Amino acid sequence: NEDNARFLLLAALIVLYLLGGAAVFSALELAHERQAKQRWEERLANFSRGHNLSRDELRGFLRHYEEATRAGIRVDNVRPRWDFTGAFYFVGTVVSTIGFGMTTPATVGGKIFLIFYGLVGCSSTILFFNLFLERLITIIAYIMKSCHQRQLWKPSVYYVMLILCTASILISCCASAMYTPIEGWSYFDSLYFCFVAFSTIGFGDLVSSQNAHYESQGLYRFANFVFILMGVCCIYSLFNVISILIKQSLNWILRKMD
Amino acid sequence: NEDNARFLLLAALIVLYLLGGAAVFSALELAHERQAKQRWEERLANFSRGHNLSRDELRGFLRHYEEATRAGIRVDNVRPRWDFTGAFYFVGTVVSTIGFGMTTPATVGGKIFLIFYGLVGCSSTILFFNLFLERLITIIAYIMKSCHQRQLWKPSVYYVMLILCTASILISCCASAMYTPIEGWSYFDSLYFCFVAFSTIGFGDLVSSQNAHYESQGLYRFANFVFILMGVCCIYSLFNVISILIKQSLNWILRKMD
Ligand SMILES: CCCCC/C=C\C/C=C\CCCCCCCC(=O)O
Ligand SMILES: CCCCC/C=C\C/C=C\CCCCCCCC(=O)O
Ligand SMILES: [K+]
Ligand SMILES: [K+]
Repeated sequence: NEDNARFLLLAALIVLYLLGGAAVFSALELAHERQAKQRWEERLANFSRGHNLSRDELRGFLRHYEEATRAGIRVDNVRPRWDFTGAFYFVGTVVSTIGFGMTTPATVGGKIFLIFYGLVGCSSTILFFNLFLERLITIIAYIMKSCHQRQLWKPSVYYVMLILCTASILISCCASAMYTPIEGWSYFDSLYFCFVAFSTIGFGDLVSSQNAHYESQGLYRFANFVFILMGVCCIYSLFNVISILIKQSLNWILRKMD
Repeated sequence: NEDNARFLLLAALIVLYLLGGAAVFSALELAHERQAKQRWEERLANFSRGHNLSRDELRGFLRHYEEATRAGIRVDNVRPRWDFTGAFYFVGTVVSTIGFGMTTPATVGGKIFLIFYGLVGCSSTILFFNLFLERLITIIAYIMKSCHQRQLWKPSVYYVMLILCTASILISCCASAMYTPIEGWSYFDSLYFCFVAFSTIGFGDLVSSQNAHYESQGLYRFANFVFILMGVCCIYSLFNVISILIKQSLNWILRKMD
């Protein structure tokens, strides 16, 4: 049946996409990993020699620092993790499935409660993004009909994709223009953070709204909430729309394979 | 219009869900954060006093260790990040949007390439999970019809939810029974990892398949790939099904509000 042929074809194409990506990423920056690890080994050797410290004592101390960093210590001045604001940021990253993982539950009660809270929250949010998308399609259809009348049916998926690309770029550039002066990131690092957050990938190498102090903290936190919400809804809509164009491309490939 | 009333009602309910979660999590484990941070300050003081080291030199050394850990050093013996196997794990976490973030791109070329690779990969995968769900619904309908004939229409959403709960528990218990002896995690930590991976939240506090060596590495990596794939597809299906039951509950609340 054609639905099974589509499913197996898509699985094969995704597996080839993973093998191709793995072949590319290991070529771009395996050299950088090995340089940074060599430079670390040189720094650790210099520290060992300079202070008459054995690698045993240093490995013990660094094991304690690995424990402390999971509790949320940093050498930079970082906001408390489980004040009400930090917990609100945490639940925001759970419920959107971004999961930066700078804050993570540590008690068994927290671990248990997460499994139910994330279970209902993530379902409620995937509902929210589907209602958002249906509203956005309705708004675009209304505007396009008003333009058709102003020149005196629903929009096609390609023009919706071109609209959502424009929205995603405009939000991402505004967010980058906010994070660049406030967080001190480079502009390109802030664009990369914007994509990593809005796609809900969320590695957590960069996280906004973390220093112990900012000018106008409340306004900055509110703007960060608004920008992350708008970005996630726009890029998740873009993912759905591209997924529909992929499905149509698979149906075309299977038709041409007839 | 009823669609706007549903959208605004769901936004209000989600905002109250975030405020309630933030109020709960900050109560469960703010005491643990402050204990672990005090114990760290005590360890750092003991190390400073014991080796005649100033907090300036130690802060410098720890800043270098924060740089080295982002390049993927650990005190434990950890697998190279950007060999072909590590890059395949990375792209697996990008394309599923899990994003554990133990491996992250560091060159500008890697950061650029991620924005296009994740853009097409995540759309292709959200397509894959929607084809998976349509196939699973078709299989459940066929089996239920065969049972109706064996007792000699599509299934209702509630029984699909009860099936997907059972599948998610059975996969999660099998995965936990694999990770517990091999990774040395506690059983409950491995269940929590299973949920955090399968929901695609992916904090990255726990990550499987990371030590420099295992018995039967190839079989273990293959089993880890299979279990994470099956888990993500089952729990993402469960999220969709619960989101439909939420939508029906909102429609009921709006009807009763008439
Ligand atoms: C009004 C509708 C709300 C819908 C919410 C749904 C999903 C949540 C999505 C994104 C929010 C999480 C990002 C961080 C927010 C807190 C930022 C801060 O405090 O610094
Ligand atoms: C056959 C169909 C494949 C579909 C793939 C789609 C999405 C990918 C989802 C999950 C895989 C990522 C988890 C880690 C895999 C590598 C594990 C390892 O190497 O240790
Ligand atoms: K994620
Ligand atoms: K993460």
